[PDB]
Amino acid sequence: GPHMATGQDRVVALVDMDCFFVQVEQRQNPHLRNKPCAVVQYKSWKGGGIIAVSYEARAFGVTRSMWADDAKKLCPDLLLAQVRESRGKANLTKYREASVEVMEIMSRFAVIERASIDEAYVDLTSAVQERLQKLQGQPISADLLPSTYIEGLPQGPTVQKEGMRKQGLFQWLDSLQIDNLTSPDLQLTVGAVIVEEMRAAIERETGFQCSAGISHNKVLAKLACGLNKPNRQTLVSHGSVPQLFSQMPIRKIRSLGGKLGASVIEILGIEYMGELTQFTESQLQSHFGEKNGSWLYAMCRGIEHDPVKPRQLPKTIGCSKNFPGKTALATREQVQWWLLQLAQELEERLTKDRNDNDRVATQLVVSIRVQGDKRLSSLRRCCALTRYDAHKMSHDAFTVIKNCNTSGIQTEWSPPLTMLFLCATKFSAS
DNA sequence: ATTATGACGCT
DNA sequence: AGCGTCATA
Ligand SMILES: [Mn+2]
Ligand SMILES: [Mn+2]
Ligand SMILES: [Mn+2]
Repeated sequence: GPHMATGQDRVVALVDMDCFFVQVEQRQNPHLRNKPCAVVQYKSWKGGGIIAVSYEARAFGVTRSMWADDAKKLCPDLLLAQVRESRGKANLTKYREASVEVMEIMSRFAVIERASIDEAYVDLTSAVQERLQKLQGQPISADLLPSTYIEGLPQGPTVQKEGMRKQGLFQWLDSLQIDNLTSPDLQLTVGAVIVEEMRAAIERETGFQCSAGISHNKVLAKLACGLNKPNRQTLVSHGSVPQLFSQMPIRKIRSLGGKLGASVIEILGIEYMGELTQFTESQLQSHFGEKNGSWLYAMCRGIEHDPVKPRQLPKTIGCSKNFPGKTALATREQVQWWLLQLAQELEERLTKDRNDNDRVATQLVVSIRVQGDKRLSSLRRCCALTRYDAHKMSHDAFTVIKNCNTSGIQTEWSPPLTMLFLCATKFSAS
């Protein structure tokens, strides 16, 4: 009873940009605003590959990983912005720099964990305590939560969407006990007030809209964030978890979207997150391992302890290119030319990183894929990264992969390379 | 012929 | 270390 950990110790948010690369291009080019629009990479092959889609375009059924030629069949007036190409390859610098804009604003409110190019977790526990003390037991007005959904509400004894949101929010605020500074529901609510402020700052200062989730841990915050995209935020309380999870496919939870999630479904013969509660911790550990089993046992009850790491910067800087079909690299000079291209982009990004962030990478990882291999990577080798010099790095990368060439004579490369990848790792302060 | 990333876990 | 898994625009 009094000793059941309920995982309500923290307030955690996840802020995720809406259709992020599209918004970056729409800010740059006002003609793309409020239009069905997508961002594409390359063009020659089937119109290019779509990697981001505006919500207007999603209404036509356009998705990521769709060829633009096919997207145009669903949406003839679809507008397209192309990813920059430099040194023969897609270059994502504009989006990385836009990401930094957003991450630096979020960092003014709390220490953040950069989780992708367009999202970060925030531990708001401390900030909530201070806002609460400042609050002096004054109720939280609905006006402080103008874009917030309370998951699970309204419920019990209007056909418009904004009307429903307000009803739910009213029920939530009506039930709150603002008298108790240690009340988790209150703490989440104040967390949501801060995230409204955060999201307003991001939009004011960048032009970019985002969504967010507020809960007691990262997995619930991430899940919450997606519930009312775009341009809205969602509070998932501890109490909302049983109903929420009772019809939530297991694959929707972060980390369960792949083989593990499929094995949970197959081995246990269940479909929804909530169904996990009927297994003992030892039962889950027996099937999925000690760590996974303990994680599942707590997660299906709404509990997770994974901390928000204080890391705002990526800990690796990498450059990669596929060489699909018959563009696969079959000669030495080809392989060497592309290693140089990759190395030159890597040097440029590394040098900028050193100046901005007072650190130096010390290890170079070289990865290739060979024709026939289903795996993402066929081979990964490391060597020392001692100088930010593209020609040295590309020469070194070649040295480490030299022996993968099975051809008798050295001018040819066989079997042809379908992927090159250079990654700088192991940063030290400088 | 989705591609270009990036983090974390296992052994 | 090198490989595998999972994730995101
Ligand atoms: Mn996003
Ligand atoms: Mn995201
Ligand atoms: Mn996405």
